[PDB]
Amino acid sequence: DKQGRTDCPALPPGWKKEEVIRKSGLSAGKSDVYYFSPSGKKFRSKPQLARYLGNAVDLSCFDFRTGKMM
DNA sequence: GGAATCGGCTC
DNA sequence: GAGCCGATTCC
Ligand SMILES: [Mn+2]
Ligand SMILES: [Mn+2]
Repeated sequence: DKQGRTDCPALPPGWKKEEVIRKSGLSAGKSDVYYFSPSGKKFRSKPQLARYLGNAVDLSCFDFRTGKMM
């Protein structure tokens, strides 16, 4: 029941991110990453989460595709 | 009317 | 060609 979502290791504690893989269509392989803020607002793509953080944190070394920090 | 998912357009 | 954003449909 509870899964697919994961906590953010580098971003402030509480941030959750999910990864859905397009299961419909033969072109299977396309996947999208979604991020949820502590307020409950839903976002899609790094550009959306980055705008939410504003200039408080740098996600340059943060790869949303996988959700890891370099 | 809005939200989610899927499709289309541009570089 | 792929990725991201927007539109359409149902309740
Ligand atoms: Mn034309
Ligand atoms: Mn019309």
